[PDB]
Amino acid sequence: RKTSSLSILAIAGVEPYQEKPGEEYMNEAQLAHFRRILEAWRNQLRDEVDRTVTHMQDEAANFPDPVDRAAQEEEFSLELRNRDRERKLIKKIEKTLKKVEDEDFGYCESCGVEIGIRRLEARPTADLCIDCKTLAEIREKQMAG
Ligand SMILES: [Zn+2]
Repeated sequence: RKTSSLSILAIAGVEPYQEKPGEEYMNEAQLAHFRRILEAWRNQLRDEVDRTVTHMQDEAANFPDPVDRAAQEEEFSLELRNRDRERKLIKKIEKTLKKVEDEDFGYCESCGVEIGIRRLEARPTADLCIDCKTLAEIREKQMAG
């Protein structure tokens, strides 16, 4: 959804959180907010995966013209790859929803630091503060290659 604020908040019927003066970070009202966002996002992804699978099955049923056989296969692979990515995202959201249920949502998993509210509104599935997240990515390239 073409919105300045991630189509994610759009995906959910959510409006950017109006943080009050002295509110503690992840209080009941705040996590209820992010729980809703995560759930809405997850449900949307699930519907996309279903539509994809259905399209893929329609493709398996309808035979293309010799000319469009390479084009169908190309698009089919894209659907497949994409589909599998969404399933991963959905599992991540589910994991995040348990952090909410467990009241352990909103902080960096490496260092105890709180992850931004606006940052969580961008990727509510965030596991690391930007620093630890980045450092991890760097270690990756080095411990790997
Ligand atoms: Zn950290």
